[PDB]
Amino acid sequence: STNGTAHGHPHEIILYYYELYPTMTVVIVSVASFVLLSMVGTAVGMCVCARRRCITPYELTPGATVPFLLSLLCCVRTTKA
Amino acid sequence: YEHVTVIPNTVGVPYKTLVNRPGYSPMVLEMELLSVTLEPTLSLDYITCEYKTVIPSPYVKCCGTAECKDKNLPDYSCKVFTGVYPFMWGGAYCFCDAENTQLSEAHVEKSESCKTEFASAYRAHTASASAKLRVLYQGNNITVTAYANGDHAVTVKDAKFIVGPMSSAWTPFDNKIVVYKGDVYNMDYPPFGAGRPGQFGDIQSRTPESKDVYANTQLVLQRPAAGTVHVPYSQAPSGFKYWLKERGASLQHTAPFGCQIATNPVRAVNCAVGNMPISIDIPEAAFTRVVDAPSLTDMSCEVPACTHSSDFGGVAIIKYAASKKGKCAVHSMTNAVTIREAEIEVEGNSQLQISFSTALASAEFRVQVCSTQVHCAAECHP
Amino acid sequence: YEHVTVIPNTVGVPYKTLVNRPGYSPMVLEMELLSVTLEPTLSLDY
Amino acid sequence: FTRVVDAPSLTDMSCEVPACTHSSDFGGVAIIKYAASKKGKCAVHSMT
Amino acid sequence: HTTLGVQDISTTAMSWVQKITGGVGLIVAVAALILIVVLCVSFSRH
Repeated sequence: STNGTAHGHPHEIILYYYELYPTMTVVIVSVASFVLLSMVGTAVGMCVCARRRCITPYELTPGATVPFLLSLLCCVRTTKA
Repeated sequence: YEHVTVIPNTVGVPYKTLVNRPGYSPMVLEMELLSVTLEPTLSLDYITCEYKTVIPSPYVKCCGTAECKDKNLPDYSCKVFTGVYPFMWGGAYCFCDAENTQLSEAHVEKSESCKTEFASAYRAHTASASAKLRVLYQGNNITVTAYANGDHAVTVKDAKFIVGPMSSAWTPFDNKIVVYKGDVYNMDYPPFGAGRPGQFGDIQSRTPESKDVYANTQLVLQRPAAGTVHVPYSQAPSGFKYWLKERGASLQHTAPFGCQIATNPVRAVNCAVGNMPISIDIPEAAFTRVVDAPSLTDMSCEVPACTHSSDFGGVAIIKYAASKKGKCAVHSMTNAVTIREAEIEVEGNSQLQISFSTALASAEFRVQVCSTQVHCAAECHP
Repeated sequence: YEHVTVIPNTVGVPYKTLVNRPGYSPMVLEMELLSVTLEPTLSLDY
Repeated sequence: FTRVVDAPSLTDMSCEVPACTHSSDFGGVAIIKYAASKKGKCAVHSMT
Repeated sequence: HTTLGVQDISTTAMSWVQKITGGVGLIVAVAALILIVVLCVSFSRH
């Protein structure tokens, strides 16, 4: 009893949870969480790197502003007053 | 040419197998398991039946004391009762008022029914698997009966058959079994000389012809009623009669995998468990050459009617261009689809009609007619 | 096969309905209401 | 019911209306050309 | 079937998602390195 296809997109993906065995979806969820953590860690690193770039030009004196736009969203808003 | 295939161990299901010997026209063989028998080796421990309490006329010793002697008989019971004064229709049986004794004696033996009504206790070990296979070979149905051990070679019309070994060594029979007429029971029956009163084995006979029997019926002789000639006693009722009503459903009804249980000899028939490998050494007789077989081109497939079910609910019309007249083998190249026809006759620019079985709602399959493949697209309905 | 359709409650108008059972040739059924009777339950007062 | 295979398969279909009058009765005439796989009876029905 | 970790998923569709990943973590890693490189250029410039 079935003439439906597989999945598309995830939907059916969760339907399989009924087949195979017990362990499955929870492990996948954990993997997804790990991926999210990697994504979050990357972003945190990127922000720190963005600071590393705005460093030097963190003292004072004209000089961007300037490259502060084009400028990874701060850069500016930052140059100003 | 040796053709090797594996079919599920299921009776009444025809399976199609494509034999493709290189340089020879394809051959389609239909195989169907007619019966699969699991016959265990039996060793009779004992037989049981209804017991008989043999009680002769009591020895009423008038004016004296009777004496009991130890008799080597099953459940032998003897008791001498003092102070008896029994009466018959015409008065007192004894001359003396006091000092009369009644010797009551009894023993247990097999009832007259034991030849007709009995249960046999068997020790069942390592069953030999046997299979009856129907093969549609050269437009004729051939029957092959062989042991499913993968060693027993059976030759029918020059084709050598090697059946098994069975993927499952499972049996519905335990180490100890009990047989009553056409019914078999898995029972850890008491050993000989260990039978309990009012239970299966209260009476035990090693063979049905055996003169000496074991008996444990809790036979106890009682003091007769005042002025009465009789032998009163207390005894646990027939263990065999009790087992007959307490046995429950036999193996024919309780066994897994849809096992059918038969007797004379005790065997498990059509237990749908595991798969069965089949080896067929097909003679050169039924092996034409590719060059000697028709060549098919310009093949097209149309499915005008399809229903996805256990039987052949699909119909397919295949158009072809054959180089010459002759017989071509028909086979499905997709395992999800099976074709009823094993062989059809081809001739030039003509068409063929085949019957197919599938469980798929959208069945896309390849059909090999002789040495050429054709794609079939089918929308099958429930 | 159960074929379900809805026709307007109008007498003397033939309606055509297409029965399409999957895997079976289409079937055309003509339906016409000959009469529609509304019979109330009566209780004689006098 | 009659199975599709028991019946005929139709292809290369074209429709021409040489005469039509919009009224309560059958005021329209339509000529339908076809290519049938085999001889048999076919049901005719308007999908509109 | 035949192996271990329950295989499931999707040609096409499957590729759609796969093509995304490997793709953003690597990017931000490369960008991080490039930012460091530029920083060193500034350090050299001073």
